[PDB]
Amino acid sequence: CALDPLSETKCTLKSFTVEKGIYQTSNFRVQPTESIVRFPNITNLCPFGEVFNATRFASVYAWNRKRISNCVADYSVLYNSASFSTFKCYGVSPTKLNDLCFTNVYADSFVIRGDEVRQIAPGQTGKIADYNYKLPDDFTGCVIAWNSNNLDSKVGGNYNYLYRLFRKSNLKPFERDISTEIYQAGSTPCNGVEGFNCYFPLQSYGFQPTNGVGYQPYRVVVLSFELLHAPATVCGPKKSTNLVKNKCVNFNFNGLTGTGVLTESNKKFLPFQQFGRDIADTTDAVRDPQTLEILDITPCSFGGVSVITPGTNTSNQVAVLYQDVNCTEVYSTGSNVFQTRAGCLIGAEHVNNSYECDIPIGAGICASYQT
Amino acid sequence: QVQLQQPGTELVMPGASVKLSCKTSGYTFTHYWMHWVKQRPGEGLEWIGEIAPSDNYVKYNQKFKGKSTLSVDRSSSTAYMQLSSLTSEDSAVYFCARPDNSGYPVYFDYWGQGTSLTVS
Amino acid sequence: YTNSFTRGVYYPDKVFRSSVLHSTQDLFLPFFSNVTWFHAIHVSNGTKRFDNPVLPFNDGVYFASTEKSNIIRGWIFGTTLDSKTQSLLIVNNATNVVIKVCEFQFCNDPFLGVYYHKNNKSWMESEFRVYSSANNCTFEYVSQPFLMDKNLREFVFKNIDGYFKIYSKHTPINLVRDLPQGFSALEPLVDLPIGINITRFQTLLALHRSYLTPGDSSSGWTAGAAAYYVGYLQPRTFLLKYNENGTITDAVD
Amino acid sequence: DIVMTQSQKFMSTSLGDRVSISCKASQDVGTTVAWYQQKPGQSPKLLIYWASTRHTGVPDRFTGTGSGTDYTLTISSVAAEDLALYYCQQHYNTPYTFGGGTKLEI
Amino acid sequence: VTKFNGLTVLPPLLTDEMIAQY
Ligand SMILES: *[C@@H]1O[C@H](CO)[C@@H](O)[C@H](O)[C@H]1NC(C)=O
Ligand SMILES: *[C@@H]1O[C@H](CO)[C@@H](O)[C@H](O)[C@H]1NC(C)=O
Ligand SMILES: *[C@@H]1O[C@H](CO)[C@@H](O)[C@H](O)[C@H]1NC(C)=O
Ligand SMILES: *[C@@H]1O[C@H](CO)[C@@H](O)[C@H](O)[C@H]1NC(C)=O
Ligand SMILES: *[C@@H]1O[C@H](CO)[C@@H](O)[C@H](O)[C@H]1NC(C)=O
Ligand SMILES: *[C@@H]1O[C@H](CO)[C@@H](O)[C@H](O)[C@H]1NC(C)=O
Ligand SMILES: *[C@@H]1O[C@H](CO)[C@@H](O)[C@H](O)[C@H]1NC(C)=O
Ligand SMILES: *[C@@H]1O[C@H](CO)[C@@H](O)[C@H](O)[C@H]1NC(C)=O
Ligand SMILES: *[C@@H]1O[C@H](CO)[C@@H](O)[C@H](O)[C@H]1NC(C)=O
Ligand SMILES: *[C@@H]1O[C@H](CO)[C@@H](O)[C@H](O)[C@H]1NC(C)=O
Repeated sequence: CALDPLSETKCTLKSFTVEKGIYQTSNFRVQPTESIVRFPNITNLCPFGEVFNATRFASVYAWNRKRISNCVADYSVLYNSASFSTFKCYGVSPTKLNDLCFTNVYADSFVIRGDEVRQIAPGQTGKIADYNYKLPDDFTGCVIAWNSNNLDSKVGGNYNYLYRLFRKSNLKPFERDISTEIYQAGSTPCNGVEGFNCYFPLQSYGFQPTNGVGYQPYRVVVLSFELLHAPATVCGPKKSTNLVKNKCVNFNFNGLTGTGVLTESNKKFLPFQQFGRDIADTTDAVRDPQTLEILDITPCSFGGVSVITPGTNTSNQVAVLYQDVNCTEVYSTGSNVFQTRAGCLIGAEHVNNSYECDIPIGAGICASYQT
Repeated sequence: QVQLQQPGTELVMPGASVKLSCKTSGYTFTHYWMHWVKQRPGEGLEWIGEIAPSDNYVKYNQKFKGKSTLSVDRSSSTAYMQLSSLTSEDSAVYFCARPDNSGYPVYFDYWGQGTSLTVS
Repeated sequence: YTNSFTRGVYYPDKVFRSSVLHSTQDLFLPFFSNVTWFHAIHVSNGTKRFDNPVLPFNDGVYFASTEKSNIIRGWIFGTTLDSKTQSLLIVNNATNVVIKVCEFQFCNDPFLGVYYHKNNKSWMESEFRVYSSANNCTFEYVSQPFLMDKNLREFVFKNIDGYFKIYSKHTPINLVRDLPQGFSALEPLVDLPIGINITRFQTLLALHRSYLTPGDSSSGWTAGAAAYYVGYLQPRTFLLKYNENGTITDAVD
Repeated sequence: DIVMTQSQKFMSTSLGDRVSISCKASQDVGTTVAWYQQKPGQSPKLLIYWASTRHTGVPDRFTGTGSGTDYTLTISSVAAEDLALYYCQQHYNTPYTFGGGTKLEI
Repeated sequence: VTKFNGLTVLPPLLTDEMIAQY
């Protein structure tokens, strides 16, 4: 059957002597060459420069919380950067963050020493965890810590940052305690002054360059990923591929997910409108999100092979008719390619002289076997 | 309970390729990475690399780059590590490890049963 | 009160259609349906008559205004109008529109204080008196102010699948009391992923410095143009007519 | 990269006595040192993951001490189950390096 | 007197100019 078009005709009719006529043997479908995905420009970038190298950081007890939303966050780019010494993501992988979407994310910027880096993690008990900042056990997020010895350590000593040595009760997860009330460790009530049983809860950090790496200051930013069963305000940047025209390709224009050959079009969309439609509720035009140009979508060419044969008693050569398909845009091509309204038939050579109709083709064109 | 099951007693011929399996159960596979550790009696224990499930990010130790290929299957929660061009030096026991966090640093809170690879 | 003759129709979707009649079923303001017409503030004697009712927000609300002094300043949206539940605010001021979705403890009669600068010969807001405090603030949005700049400003407010969609349209008119007869489709303005269910809404009014005086008569400001129309959207079927350019020329209820 | 060196490979201790296992660090790794125990034909088990905080399940007998570049694994009383192979691991940064191992014996 | 989704429309054998000749 697959040897040659005459053999395909023989197989379709299930005979060995096919008579003069036209026989639709199979369908010619043009497969998509490639796939293209286009998405709008990254706009309103998140202010991650602050959580990277802000001029100052808050103390761990009064940890600063920053709301990040309505922007595009490149968590993968954050992971690639080697400035961060510690990049722990207990909830989910850092690389999946770029693909994933969250309705809101918060950054917790605070300064703790290297030895206290462990205390900020699920499943961990410590003085910083108990009285300064606590993490939920089921919390999904990334803990980012990098060395801040040059920034937050001085020869005289950096005592600006404060941490709470003790408190009446352990701090709840994601609870910020800035209270300066003097702690009471005895039955005698505190009177707001230092006493034998009364000690100030906050303690000044000891930061010096000569101190060990664990004692050396570190700036820690904690990213919290939260879903409220609501559409995601912040998401990772979406991949964009260069647009290709006049080639049947798979296209994804902000979720159209269609297949067709794209063409520049003269129809004028309304500025808010994105993708057009025809009468029969089928997509017919789309606007490129990157550049506001309107692209028509005609589908990939298809038709019927429709072998043109004379009687096998007379000849063994045939002509292949590719209906509604022009061969230039797309038996192998290059052998007396003739194009008519019904299609672009292959294997028969056009003649201006007109005779009686023998094999119908379409639009007044009739094929025949003649010298 | 968290379990990381490995077949063990692997037997291969030099120059071939082996696909060591680390079956995991009792814990969510997607929320954590996967690490492999090689154990030679004369070289002790050495970390091989890290693979992120449902991700294309792969990191190999410089010594074991190319020698070991990390593969992950989301279905059935199985982790694979392919060793190509096996020599006599590759004859060792390989441990799959469950990281405490999907990232770095990590201290390998949990470990697998281990496959004893022999190259003969 | 005042019939809305073929008004309140917005583009249902961002789809482009040319020279076709599209029958869509969506929340619409029914044709020839009376819409309540409110006098927000009336000054006689000079006595100030203040009336800013909190109308229930059911399905969609067709809001229109015919104020040339821009006395109307914004909107309130909240299911309880209390700090217990989150509420939506749309505030228009000189630089930009202020949109804030947060738990708001509103005042009894929210308004905006605005004063006149003799040196600059211009009016700028003095103080903001709308909410006592804001807690659990979630969504904040800023855009170029649209309500500013004898003309009819039609706004349709919808909250479907957690999306607060606002449509706008500005048309100069020659009518005074009633909505002019004639059709103009409402283009989308911005879509908000608010995700809060709301049942009540109220309108912001900017109050001049003279109105804030304790005297019952305010001779420095006039609020006679403070008239806004309100209609309620209902589920309906409409036959929308798209012209060649892509706009809605005519519609059938 | 950072290398872990356990100086002594095979060492002897009697049952019930207090013993200390030494691990050396080439660079100051703060307190990021982990210890594991491996019985013959058994998977390694985490004992003390940072410098002093013991893993879940492990007895109070294992106590991790040390800071800076010197780190010590101490066992208050040596049991028959404690006669195994022990490793020290640094988690300062990638790549990860373990110790040379140390086996307890009588 | 006054569509590609798997459908096709075949041109008539006799074109409208040609039936005019008949
Ligand atoms: C560090 O700050 C500089 C300028 O302040 C800028 O490159 C950026 O905000 C920070 N660096 C990175 C890699 O983000
Ligand atoms: C997107 O970026 C390209 C970069 O050249 C620019 O030409 C185009 O105008 C931008 N479009 C929008 C909508 O920002
Ligand atoms: C082939 O077609 C038929 C088949 O018998 C007959 O006319 C003859 O044998 C051959 N030649 C022509 C011109 O038809
Ligand atoms: C496509 O087909 C039309 C008629 O079907 C023809 O005029 C045109 O030349 C063809 N395209 C090319 C590139 O030849
Ligand atoms: C048919 O006539 C056209 C006239 O333009 C000519 O170009 C073509 O070569 C002719 N073909 C044949 C087969 O005579
Ligand atoms: C006018 O408004 C009233 C509400 O008072 C309503 O009952 C009536 O149906 C509306 N239309 C007409 C034609 O009265
Ligand atoms: C207008 O609102 C913006 C909102 O950010 C504010 O920054 C600005 O000061 C306001 N201006 C006046 C005159 O109220
Ligand atoms: C704040 O709003 C969120 C919105 O979902 C809600 O879940 C939460 O309970 C509210 N209260 C807080 C965070 O104290
Ligand atoms: C509004 O939405 C919240 C979200 O869970 C729901 O709990 C509440 O019952 C809703 N209120 C009404 C009146 O439907
Ligand atoms: C709108 O349509 C009219 C004719 O109906 C046409 O003259 C005009 O150019 C069109 N405007 C645009 C922007 O397409």
